[PDB]
Amino acid sequence: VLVQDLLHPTAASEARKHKLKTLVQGPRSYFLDVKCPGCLNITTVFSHAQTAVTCESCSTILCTPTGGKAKLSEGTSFRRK
Amino acid sequence: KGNAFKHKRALVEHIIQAKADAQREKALNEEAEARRLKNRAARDRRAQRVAEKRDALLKEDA
Amino acid sequence: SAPQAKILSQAPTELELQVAQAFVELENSSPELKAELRPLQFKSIREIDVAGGKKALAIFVPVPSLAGFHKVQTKLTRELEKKFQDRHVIFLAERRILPKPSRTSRQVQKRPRSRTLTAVHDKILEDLVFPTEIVGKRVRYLVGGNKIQKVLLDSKDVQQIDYKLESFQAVYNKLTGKQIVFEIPS
Amino acid sequence: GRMHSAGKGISSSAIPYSRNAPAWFKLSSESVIEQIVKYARKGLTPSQIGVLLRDAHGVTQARVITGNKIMRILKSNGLAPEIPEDLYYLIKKAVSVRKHLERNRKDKDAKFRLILIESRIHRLARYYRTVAVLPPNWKYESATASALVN
Amino acid sequence: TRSSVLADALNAINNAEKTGKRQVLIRPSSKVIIKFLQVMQKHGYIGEFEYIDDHRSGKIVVQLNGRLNKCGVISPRFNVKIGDIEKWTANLLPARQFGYVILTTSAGIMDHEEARRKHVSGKILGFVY
RNA sequence: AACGGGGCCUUU
Ligand SMILES: [Mg+2]
Ligand SMILES: [Mg+2]
Ligand SMILES: [Mg+2]
Ligand SMILES: [Mg+2]
Ligand SMILES: [Mg+2]
Ligand SMILES: [Zn+2]
Repeated sequence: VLVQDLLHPTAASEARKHKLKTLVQGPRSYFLDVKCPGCLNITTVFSHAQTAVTCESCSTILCTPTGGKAKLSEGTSFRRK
Repeated sequence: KGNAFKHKRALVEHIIQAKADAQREKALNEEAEARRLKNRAARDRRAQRVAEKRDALLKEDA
Repeated sequence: SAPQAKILSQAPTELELQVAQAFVELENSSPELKAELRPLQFKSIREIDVAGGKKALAIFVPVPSLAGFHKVQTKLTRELEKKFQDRHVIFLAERRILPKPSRTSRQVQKRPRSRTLTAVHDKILEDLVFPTEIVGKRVRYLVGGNKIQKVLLDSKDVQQIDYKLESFQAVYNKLTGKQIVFEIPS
Repeated sequence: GRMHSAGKGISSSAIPYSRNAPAWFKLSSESVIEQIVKYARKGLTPSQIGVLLRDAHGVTQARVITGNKIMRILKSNGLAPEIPEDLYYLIKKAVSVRKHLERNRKDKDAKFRLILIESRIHRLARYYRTVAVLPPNWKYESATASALVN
Repeated sequence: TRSSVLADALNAINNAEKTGKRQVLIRPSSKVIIKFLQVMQKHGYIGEFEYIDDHRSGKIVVQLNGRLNKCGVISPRFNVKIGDIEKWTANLLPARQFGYVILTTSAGIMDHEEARRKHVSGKILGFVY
């Protein structure tokens, strides 16, 4: 810790750092793609859900909002892109 | 009753002038309200100039 | 209606026309490669020396049409680069640039930010690469004082430009007079 | 730091580096705006419009992918409200802090907190007046404000 | 609130290089930082610097070679006559031999000697040595 | 060769 690389820092330390504290502030949030217990229709849901999102018809509960990433319900799928 | 008007004249000269106000701005929200549907029309007539020859040129080139 | 000389505009020239007749041959295959490729045309074209064993071909565009030029793009450059070898095909934008007013340039008509020199150059390096959205950038200021704008390219599906980096570097040099270097995530 | 409190807290939203995209979207921008005004003609604030859009409908930002920003969208569709939700919620709060204060005038914290909210309102309105979005008269006033909510 | 943006920079530079570090992270980046950083680096008192693009006002990374005593700023940026550059240069510079008072003329950023040859002048900016 | 002053071209 005298001379180091600020231009090319390791992502080992940079990914445990703060969202604003990376060399360029990144979003730490992602986007799912989800279905029902019984339905194929794919909802595009945000990783941290302030709203309680529904899958459209038959008025389901996909996720209950938290102080953070939404808490999903029982079982259903997810894909991070 | 709040002693706003010295005599009877100053009450009508205020009423008159007052009607001459809200009807002066009724005609501004007429004329300046007219050029809004001039440019929701003349601007959306240009949406059927540019989009009706592109509708055509997709069909008209076979 | 003449298909061959409509699609360009000035009058000329023998190479600009040669590339035009190449689109014509691609304008007949399948039903959808015709009428969708039909409306998409281009302005003039420059050819400038690349220090490699090839040259660079700049196709300028009126830029409403980068909307549909992008929709094909790679479809054409996985084709037009087979049509013309020892040459590198690029799709640019002829967007105008209004200078910086003081006195010798005077009296209003504003200056929207697109049409600004620096903001425009940043949209040329967006259109030299066209796929592979840039994930970051930076600029080195030399010890002689000059610059290298270090363009940090994406990774996923970068192989389409994986070679031509010289040809993008040579384009921005024959325009801006300042240099470029690319890179990736390790 | 904070204006009207002690805190220095930096909790915020950190936007990604992209001026276009994401690629997985494919949602055809004109379809987005319809969903915006589907919510807007149903009367949802542009702050809370992008709350559902970003969540339910998978929109990173209205800034990109619509070319334009939510209230600057609603404005172009003629759904622009009377006052910005900036002032609106500031007034919407201060009013209720006064209504609660009419029943309790020995509650001195709200009296003190009132002065904070009200000072914000006048400083915001001055700005909004300066940049012309508000009529140069305007001037929020206590007993006419419960009309600006209801 | 952050009011100089340049003085916030030259401090961070001056700080670390006086604690022995070779590299410094500046933010945000004024074009006036850059022109100052230029005259610094071209006169040797610092190394080479790399602009960083956020979607924000952007950062910088400056390599420190040592050898730099102080980089600084005069806020307010005074108006300076030409004869009054001599009375500035005698004040904050270590010796008449070396050292640089850096102004901002209508011709743009430069040092006091570079100003003297051109016979221009402007507002003051900072110093380097 | 260090530096200074005046004009062209580069989408002006
Ligand atoms: Mg009267
Ligand atoms: Mg802070
Ligand atoms: Mg305070
Ligand atoms: Mg205060
Ligand atoms: Mg912010
Ligand atoms: Zn459901």
